[PDB]
Amino acid sequence: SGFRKMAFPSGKVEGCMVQVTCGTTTLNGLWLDDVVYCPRHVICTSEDMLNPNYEDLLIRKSNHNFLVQAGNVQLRVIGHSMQNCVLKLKVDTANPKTPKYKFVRIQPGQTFSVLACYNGSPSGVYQCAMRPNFTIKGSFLNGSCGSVGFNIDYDCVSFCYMHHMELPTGVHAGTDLEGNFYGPFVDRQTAQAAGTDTTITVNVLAWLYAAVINGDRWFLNRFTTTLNDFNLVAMKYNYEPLTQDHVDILGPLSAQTGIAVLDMCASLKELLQNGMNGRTILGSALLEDEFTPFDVVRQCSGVTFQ
Amino acid sequence: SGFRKMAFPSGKVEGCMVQVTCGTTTLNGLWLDDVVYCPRHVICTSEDMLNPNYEDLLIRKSNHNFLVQAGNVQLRVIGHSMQNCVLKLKVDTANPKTPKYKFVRIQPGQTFSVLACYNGSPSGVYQCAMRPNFTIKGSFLNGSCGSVGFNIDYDCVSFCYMHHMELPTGVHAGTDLEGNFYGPFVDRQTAQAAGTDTTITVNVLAWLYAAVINGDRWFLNRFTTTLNDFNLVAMKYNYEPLTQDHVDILGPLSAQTGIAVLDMCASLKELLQNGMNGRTILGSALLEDEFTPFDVVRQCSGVTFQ
Ligand SMILES: *C(=O)NCCCCCC
Ligand SMILES: *C(=O)NCCCCCC
Repeated sequence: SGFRKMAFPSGKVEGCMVQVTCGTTTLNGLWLDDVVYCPRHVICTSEDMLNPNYEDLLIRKSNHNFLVQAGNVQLRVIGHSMQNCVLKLKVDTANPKTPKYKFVRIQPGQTFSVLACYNGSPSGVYQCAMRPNFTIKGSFLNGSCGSVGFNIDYDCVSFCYMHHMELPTGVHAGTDLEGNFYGPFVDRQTAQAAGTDTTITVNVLAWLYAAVINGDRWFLNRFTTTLNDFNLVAMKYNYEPLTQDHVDILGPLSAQTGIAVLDMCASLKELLQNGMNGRTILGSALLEDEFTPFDVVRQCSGVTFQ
Repeated sequence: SGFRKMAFPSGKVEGCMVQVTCGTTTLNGLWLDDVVYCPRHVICTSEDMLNPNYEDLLIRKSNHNFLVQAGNVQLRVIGHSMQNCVLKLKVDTANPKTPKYKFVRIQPGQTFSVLACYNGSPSGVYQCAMRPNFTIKGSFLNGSCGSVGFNIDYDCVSFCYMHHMELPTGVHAGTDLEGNFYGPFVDRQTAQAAGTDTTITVNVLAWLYAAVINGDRWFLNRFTTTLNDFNLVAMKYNYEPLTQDHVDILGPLSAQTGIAVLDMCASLKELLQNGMNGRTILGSALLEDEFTPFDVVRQCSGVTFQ
């Protein structure tokens, strides 16, 4: 029993983190086989960051301009290239700790673990779900650029996120490991800001099923609703539309609990209209939307507790 | 910026987790140097669990009754002994991945990371703070016994918790690594239940300082209060008393933010008396008490954002 915001065990990723220094800038890199991946803005001065042409900045560098430190060992840089917003530093040694891995791009509403790192040294691990507006609500301090986000699927690490910057609302923006930004953000100094966000409805429904599996049942009701009438209330409260594919995805949780998806939808409508009246669900006084149906199934493989 | 419930990177602990099987029971063990530590209830049948005499049960076992599997390698058990509620299995191989470590007992109100494991395989990592009533609100399914809780101090792992059982309210009870239970709980089947709990006041104040460091300021006020008058309101809302040592501990956060501890106390009193009026703090609609002052300082080393 119990329900926690749980991250994947981080060891496989810790064994890949290195420190990359160029000039007076230090940030983190990801060392897989004989390549080190990091944000290309490592090659920028502050004046550069104002309006950089990275192809120009990079042609003025050589391999020896990049100091890579893996723990207590300096790695010899033997090639460099740019792929979109990431720099690829070819090094003369393959990382003996490389896990099985893939570079996957995730969708808004999906979750991943973040290994926050400073100076190539891991400092903490937490779960973060990509927001509909393609930002993440992370916890990052100066120096954390290059920290990565990932899921682990069996023994395979799917990297999905590399951290690049903080937007003015305090939320975070970055790229996939192909260097393509999530969202309409750029690695240069502009007035760029997060667009409007919405709540991830399928996740909120998943979390209500988690609550039922864990014995919180006060919000259930006898009512049902139709998909269209539900989505009419969703729109009003800045919730994403629920689709038939979402309903299908919630199938297993519905079956385990014996609560139809559209019945749980009627509970959610009531919660949106009435609030909680001083009660909590799984320790929260707000409706939580950063657990996907898969996250709930993985963590709640336990008894439904009728 | 940002504030997340962050766990310590788990690799150093992942490298110590093994599977311990006795009879038809499998649970997790912790392999440090040439010893494997696990819950002694691994030696119990269900009928045994009803009312066991563990000294009797253990004298009837031999080394070959214990199968230890470290990944794909069976470890040869060459000695066994009991220390309080933990079993110590001496094995013929020292774990080459043993970190620098210590066995520390923590205090109620302190936090730690949990590496939830099944069949010797790590499945997730999350942050859990020992409650005043010596339970933890974890996320554990059958098979998770033997999973450990820990802090990491530089490269040294301080183990503080081994998981043993779930109480009827769905909260979790266990021991330090010396096998001494936290709280008035026993590793046998009884009607045992969690005693009444309270909120960890110093942690709530720490988290309010985190909120200020992160730009949530709506709950601040011009008022102050005295320590005694504050503790008079605390008692009424099931909050622990605040001590002068707690105030001293909050010193650095008070200095960074320029908000006196007793002024922040007046904000907390107002929040307790009035609620939040539909607003949130650091993404929560409840006052959070599972971050210690040290956790806030470690994660918020960042700009105060005046
Ligand atoms: C990373 O450690 N800091 C981010 C500073 C650079 C942002 C400009 C794109
Ligand atoms: C651990 O995996 N399960 C706990 C079952 C035994 C509890 C009796 C003390």
